[PDB]
Amino acid sequence: IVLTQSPATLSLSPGERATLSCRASQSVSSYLAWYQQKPGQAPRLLIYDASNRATGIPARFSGSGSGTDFTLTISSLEPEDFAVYYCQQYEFFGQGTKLEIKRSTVAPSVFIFPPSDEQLKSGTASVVCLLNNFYPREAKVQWKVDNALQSGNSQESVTEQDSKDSTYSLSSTLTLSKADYEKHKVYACEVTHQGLSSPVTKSFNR
Amino acid sequence: QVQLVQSGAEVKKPGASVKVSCKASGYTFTGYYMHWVRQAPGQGLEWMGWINPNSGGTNYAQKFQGRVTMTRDTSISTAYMELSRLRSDDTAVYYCARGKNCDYNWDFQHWGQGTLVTVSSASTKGPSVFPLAPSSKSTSGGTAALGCLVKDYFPEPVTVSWNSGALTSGVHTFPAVLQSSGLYSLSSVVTVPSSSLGTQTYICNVNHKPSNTKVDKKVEP
Repeated sequence: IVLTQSPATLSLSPGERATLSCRASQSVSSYLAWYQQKPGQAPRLLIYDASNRATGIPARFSGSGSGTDFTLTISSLEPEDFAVYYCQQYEFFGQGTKLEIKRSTVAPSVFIFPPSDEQLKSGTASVVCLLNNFYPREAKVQWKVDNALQSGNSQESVTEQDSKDSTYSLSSTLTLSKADYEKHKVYACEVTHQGLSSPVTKSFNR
Repeated sequence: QVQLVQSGAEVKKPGASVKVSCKASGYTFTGYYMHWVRQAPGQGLEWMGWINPNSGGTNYAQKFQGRVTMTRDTSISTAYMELSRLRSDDTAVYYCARGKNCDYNWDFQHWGQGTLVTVSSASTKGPSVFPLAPSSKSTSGGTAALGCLVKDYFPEPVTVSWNSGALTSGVHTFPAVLQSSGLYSLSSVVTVPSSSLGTQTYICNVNHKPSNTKVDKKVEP
């Protein structure tokens, strides 16, 4: 049995209706569970036997379907409803649908931090670029050193969608040795995001 | 109320074996199967097998046959999962779970809190904590950003607070990234009014329990 969930990612406004699909390849059964998982938590059972609401689950959650196709519906999205959703039949789970809150576009506030004297004393230089409170999630950060594009010497991380304002934040770290760091002058992060008319460059002179 | 309480986080070298326990309460232990499901970081759910505590009978997922062993001790209402010949891709959160109903037992209404098992050849190491000082390059409007870089620790997790938890608004602590060194690194930032940079003190508090490491770093302009 292979469980195919659709869509991979679903982005909707609160108050709106969500419909998630689960297709079960070799199933002639009417059993299906759905689960909600929030960041840092165990999955929480929502629906069982395709259409019964589990313990403590609100009326806006409903399920239907049987055999090969199933659906999970959320009647009017509350902001607490936004999470990763999995379906399951017997031992098999679907890959997960990420349900995120859709909101108005917000451009990133961009900040850049040179390496600390203390790290420099230890022989290493990490430069950090912060993209604070933006939406949508899609954002491209590029590191330029004396106008030269860097690759494979940076790592990035993104926060979960904020439960208050539904924005994201991103942290990107470019790491060099102290010796390499001092061979160059201008350190820059170039940010591309749909909220920005043109790419924004924040930079500093070592 | 049903409770499933699992043992604590573990760290293992490739080739080692790990054993995790799950203690059940609030119901008849022998009346339901216990399942084990794991979730690798950033990924989905995988069933590993079940055990029938009434008999000791088990059913393991095909991929774990010959590697996994499930047992139970009825007298302390506890189920165990042992996984041997570990590899780095066994790094995951392992959960015990109990089905809601009996004739079809796969609706997991009850889950343990999860046990993180990190599989790696790295050794435990406290983080270095470096200030991310606020300046004109970290200022927009009358708002500035500052933070901490918590670098080169193993294993996960670390906790980061600001002013001992007195400062929460505007704080973002980022998910750790696993570096090519086999060590983790993360940053925690906070935005504050730029006028307050001269009067309010900002300290980042980094706690890394696996190495009993606690570190307070003052972040100044």
